Amino acid sequence: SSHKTFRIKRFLAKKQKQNRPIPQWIWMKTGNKIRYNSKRRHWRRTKLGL
Amino acid sequence: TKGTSSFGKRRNKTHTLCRRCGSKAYHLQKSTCGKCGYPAKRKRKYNWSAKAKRRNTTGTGRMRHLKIVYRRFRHGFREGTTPKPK
Amino acid sequence: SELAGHQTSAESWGTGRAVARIPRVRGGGTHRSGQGAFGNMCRGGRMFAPTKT
Amino acid sequence: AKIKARDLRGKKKEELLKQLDDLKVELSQLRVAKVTGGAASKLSKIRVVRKSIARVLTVINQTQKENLRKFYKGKKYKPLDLRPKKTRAMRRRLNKHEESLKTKKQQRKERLYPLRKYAVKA
Amino acid sequence: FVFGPTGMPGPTPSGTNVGSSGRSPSV
Amino acid sequence: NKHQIKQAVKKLYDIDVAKVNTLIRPDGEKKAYVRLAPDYDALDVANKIGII
Amino acid sequence: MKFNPFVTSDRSKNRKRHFNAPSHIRRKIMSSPLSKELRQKYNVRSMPIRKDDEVQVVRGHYKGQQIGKVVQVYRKKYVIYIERVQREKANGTTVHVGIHPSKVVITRLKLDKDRKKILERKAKSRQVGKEKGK
RNA sequence: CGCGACCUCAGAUCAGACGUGGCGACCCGCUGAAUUUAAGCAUAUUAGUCAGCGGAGGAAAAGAAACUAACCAGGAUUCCCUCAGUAACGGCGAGUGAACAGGGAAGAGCCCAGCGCCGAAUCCCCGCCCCGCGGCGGGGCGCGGGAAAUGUGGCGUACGGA
RNA sequence: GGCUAAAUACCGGCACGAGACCGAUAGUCAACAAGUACCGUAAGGGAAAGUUGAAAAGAACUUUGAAGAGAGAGUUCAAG
RNA sequence: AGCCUUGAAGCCUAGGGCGCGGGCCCGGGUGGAGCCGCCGCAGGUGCAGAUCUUGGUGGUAGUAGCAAAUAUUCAAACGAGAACUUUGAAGGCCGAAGUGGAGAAGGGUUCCAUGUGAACAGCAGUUGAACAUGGGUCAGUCGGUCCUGAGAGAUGGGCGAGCGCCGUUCCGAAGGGACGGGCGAUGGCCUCCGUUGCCCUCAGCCGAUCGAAAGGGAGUCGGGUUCAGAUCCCCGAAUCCG
RNA sequence: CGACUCUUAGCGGUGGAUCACUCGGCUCGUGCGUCGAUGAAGAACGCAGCUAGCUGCGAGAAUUAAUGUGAAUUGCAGGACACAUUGAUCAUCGACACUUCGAACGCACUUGCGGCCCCGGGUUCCUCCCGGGGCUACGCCUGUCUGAGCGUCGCU
Ligand SMILES: [Mg+2]
Ligand SMILES: [Mg+2]
Ligand SMILES: [Mg+2]
Ligand SMILES: [Mg+2]
Ligand SMILES: [Mg+2]
Ligand SMILES: [Mg+2]
Ligand SMILES: [Mg+2]
Ligand SMILES: [Mg+2]
Ligand SMILES: [Mg+2]
Ligand SMILES: [Mg+2]
Ligand SMILES: [Mg+2]
Ligand SMILES: [Mg+2]
Ligand SMILES: [Mg+2]
Ligand SMILES: [Mg+2]
Ligand SMILES: [Mg+2]
Ligand SMILES: [Mg+2]
Ligand SMILES: [Mg+2]
Ligand SMILES: [Mg+2]
Ligand SMILES: [Mg+2]
Ligand SMILES: [Mg+2]
Ligand SMILES: [Mg+2]
Ligand SMILES: [Mg+2]
Ligand SMILES: [Mg+2]
Ligand SMILES: [Mg+2]
Ligand SMILES: [Mg+2]
Ligand SMILES: [Mg+2]
Ligand SMILES: [Mg+2]
Ligand SMILES: [Mg+2]
Ligand SMILES: [Mg+2]
Ligand SMILES: [Mg+2]
Ligand SMILES: [Mg+2]
Ligand SMILES: [Mg+2]
Ligand SMILES: [Mg+2]
Ligand SMILES: [Mg+2]
Ligand SMILES: [Mg+2]
Ligand SMILES: [Mg+2]
Ligand SMILES: [Mg+2]
Ligand SMILES: [Mg+2]
Ligand SMILES: [Mg+2]
Ligand SMILES: [Mg+2]
Ligand SMILES: [Mg+2]
Ligand SMILES: [Mg+2]
Ligand SMILES: [Mg+2]
Ligand SMILES: [Mg+2]
Ligand SMILES: [Mg+2]
Ligand SMILES: [Mg+2]
Ligand SMILES: [Mg+2]
Ligand SMILES: [Mg+2]
Ligand SMILES: [Zn+2]
Repeated sequence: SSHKTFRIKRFLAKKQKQNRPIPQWIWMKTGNKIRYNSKRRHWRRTKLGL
Repeated sequence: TKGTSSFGKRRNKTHTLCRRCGSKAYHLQKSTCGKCGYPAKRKRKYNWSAKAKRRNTTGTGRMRHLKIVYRRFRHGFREGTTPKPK
Repeated sequence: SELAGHQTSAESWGTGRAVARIPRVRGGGTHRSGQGAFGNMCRGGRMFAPTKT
Repeated sequence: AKIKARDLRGKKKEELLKQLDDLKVELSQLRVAKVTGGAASKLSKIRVVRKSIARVLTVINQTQKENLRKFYKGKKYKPLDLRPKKTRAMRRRLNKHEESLKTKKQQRKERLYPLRKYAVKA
Repeated sequence: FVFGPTGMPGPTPSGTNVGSSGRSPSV
Repeated sequence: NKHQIKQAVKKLYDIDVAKVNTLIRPDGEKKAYVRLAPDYDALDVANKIGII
Repeated sequence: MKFNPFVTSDRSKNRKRHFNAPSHIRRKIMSSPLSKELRQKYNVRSMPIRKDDEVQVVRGHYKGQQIGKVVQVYRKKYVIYIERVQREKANGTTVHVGIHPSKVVITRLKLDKDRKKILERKAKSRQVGKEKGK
């Protein structure tokens, strides 16, 4: 809702920032195995629970 | 109408995040955490759930201070000294 | 280990649901839910007569 | 022109504060450069000026604590942070003097009947 | 110089359901 | 807070502040809308800071 | 045969401590034998490899009598890069080929105060052993 | 009425301390089932076990006989072997079930109250001086404060002691 | 009324050594960004997932196509 | 003194054979690094089944189907590509208890601009709430914040092996305040007033605390402004509280 | 004829068995056997030039100092007048530091309200405003101070 607590708005903001693709220079790192961000979240497909 | 139709009425949260254990198990009407038992001073812990005890025991977290103790112990918790300067 | 195969709360669905009566993993939302458990014929279960020290 | 802790050791508190102020002003300018199209050289300087800030603050904090320890050396009561840490259980032990104490009854017994050094012929 | 990968997770389904849409009773 | 923002802006850049408006962004950062006194030109000040 | 109870001969432990070795340990692991001339001159057998050393490749496709300067010690990948020990990519650009230090021989050493200290220490410990046997 | 002792009891962001929570494999104190076996089952068994609660330490607990014995006697506690699936318990069914002696691991013994004698000979804290000072102590000096005769300290405790 | 080391215990912790053990549906649930992703209001439940090559030398360039894709060419002992 | 980069295991084979059989040998191919015979030892040691476990794949099958709520058509544009996108024009529908304009709860960036057309949007797409790159939420006056409500909940006390529980004025020395007066101490625009310490005097509240974005609760309106914000920004005119 | 179908074989797919590898487990053994109001375990939010996760760290934030070491780190860039008694890096770790909640401590748990003392800036001695700093929880022991009682008394 628009009516929000500071603690909830701060939790949501951190979930916003984690929800990005990995930098593409991570790919060239020497021992890298990560291909993509496997922890991407979609606001419609899966819900935060809070 | 106990199935699909009733699932549309649920828009009131029972629990919220807990200030102690950070899990969304803080009952708002009872002011109690279903997970850690906050505001009880002692932590909620039972032996009928070994899996639950290993999800939040010492070691699973950051060990911010305990792991420096483990390092200090190996030198007898020496204090007030430094290696001899160059 | 004496825990291998047993660190789950699997329970048999019982007859009537068109599946074998092996105890099955509870809950949902993951590949593990509804799979066989415990028995020695199951992937991820407990072996027959676990070896003892 | 780099900041090394060895250089700052003898400097007075006022110089370090002034030296700290120059670094903090410099960092603020760099963070402006970070968003207004600064060169790669200016971006790389951010980490250098941050650790320079940490060095000065480290020397100010250390210089202060050494003087505080000298100030409180002969005092009976010291600030909790100047008392030895050890562990909580070690701070509650009987200290060296208390553990060595003995009753006069025990002292007399040890004087009169000391353990002897002997041997038994084969 | 690689920018091809993509991916998106979602809940894993579960088919623990029962129909039971009949009864005789025909004692 | 707004009082702290106002005093920092005055001392950092030696300008005068008429008022301050603040919001917290959806990414968690706080944005300050600092209005200068009518005798200061923000465009001139922005040049000194390096914004423009 | 090894008798030290506190040294592991476990294969998994010895490989894990090789591939997770810290930078200052990888330096020691990344050691090269000295030429016959250098070995005689200093009484040292091996030195850790260093940038600006001059080496001969004695194994692999690039082996030969050519002496090149060490241009990069890539301790993370456990290889060094050597002048002229290189190949071309598809787009024609030249790229260095990594050689393990154990497969080169140091013909000239990059000498500084610390290197002269390390050579001295190695030569002295050697003589102590020779007199011990003698 | 006032003043002053004591006693009992209060309030202090009074000076200086200490407890709380965690972990919990092992340890101590409680509380404590039912699946199960008995081819049924209620005593019994499961089992003083699971679960529950409290408290610790590097170990804990125990421990220097109100003991064992009945011998030509042994001699704190703990552990190992054996005693012994034994004596005993038990719808005397199912089942349960120790100890002493003997051989080893280890080995260590002590302290009060009391009864008495010593001029309270005892203790805590504050202030000053010397020493030390990241385990806050040693010595000296205060007609400094308090505790304590409703009993501190030294001698002494069943092997006797003065 | 009271104190007391040792021999004893130790699936937690710190640091180590070994094995007639298992070998990626095995062995810990977890060899990997695993108590993770995901499910549940919650107590809780809880996976899948190892391997290019000696070395990235990871296929420049030409050509058809909007592109994905192809045809040549090239690297490699091998892209069979 | 077995085999093996002059090619191990594994795998494939209308190749040649052996054995009653369990099986095994050799040839050829692929493969790329280890393996086997014999005497003994050991076992988590032999699958067709268990509505067996886990993973994979079939026929069914280009099949059921993509049929609730009246409806589309013409031209042009961009573009490789148009039944579905955009613009224009027609024909229709919702018909102010709306398919309109705004909120609460819930969501949490889905909002806005630009780009893509791999995957997804059960046809397609030049499009999307998808993906990618960047932006966007401004207050004394609008809410929270304060009050108490039903209720919840410490302390005193009681109970309790115990974690604790009951209880909310009940087994309580429950006031740390004040007009004023008297004794002092400090300061300053040192004149005399403040502040400050003590004493005197006076004193019911009688229950800590929490509890409502719909109850109580002072006070902001008009105009303009953005891609996305505005009773919040700017212009103008006000007002409450201290 | 030719489809279609069946069998076998080559080749190609789909699939991921097998085999070989193992920085992982499992089991046994050894030594040590250390948390916290000096604020633990745990949780939250932050911190990198480019950084989502893991990892590490705490506004000194992928770390400061010191000591050892002795020329790197590295995916790209850069080089602070970074670079050899002007010490890269890694390691060790004794100095310093260490945001919010949490036994969690001014009261509450919304980033809500305070109170006392000191300091700095507005102002202009006080006030008033803003900012900074230090305190302000429960129990409990020793002592201190201030008290209470038709408790026991003594002198008045
Ligand atoms: Mg939904
Ligand atoms: Mg409710
Ligand atoms: Mg298993
Ligand atoms: Mg005595
Ligand atoms: Mg005090
Ligand atoms: Mg029965
Ligand atoms: Mg039966
Ligand atoms: Mg029965
Ligand atoms: Mg019974
Ligand atoms: Mg019993
Ligand atoms: Mg139990
Ligand atoms: Mg407990
Ligand atoms: Mg405890
Ligand atoms: Mg301990
Ligand atoms: Mg006893
Ligand atoms: Mg004995
Ligand atoms: Mg017998
Ligand atoms: Mg029994
Ligand atoms: Mg005996
Ligand atoms: Mg013995
Ligand atoms: Mg006596
Ligand atoms: Mg006795
Ligand atoms: Mg005892
Ligand atoms: Mg696997
Ligand atoms: Mg597995
Ligand atoms: Mg598999
Ligand atoms: Mg296998
Ligand atoms: Mg698996
Ligand atoms: Mg494989
Ligand atoms: Mg091949
Ligand atoms: Mg065939
Ligand atoms: Mg190979
Ligand atoms: Mg086996
Ligand atoms: Mg099989
Ligand atoms: Mg089978
Ligand atoms: Mg059809
Ligand atoms: Mg609407
Ligand atoms: Mg609208
Ligand atoms: Mg489609
Ligand atoms: Mg949109
Ligand atoms: Mg209550
Ligand atoms: Mg309220
Ligand atoms: Mg309200
Ligand atoms: Mg206004
Ligand atoms: Mg980041
Ligand atoms: Mg350093
Ligand atoms: Mg260094
Ligand atoms: Mg509220
Ligand atoms: Zn909680």
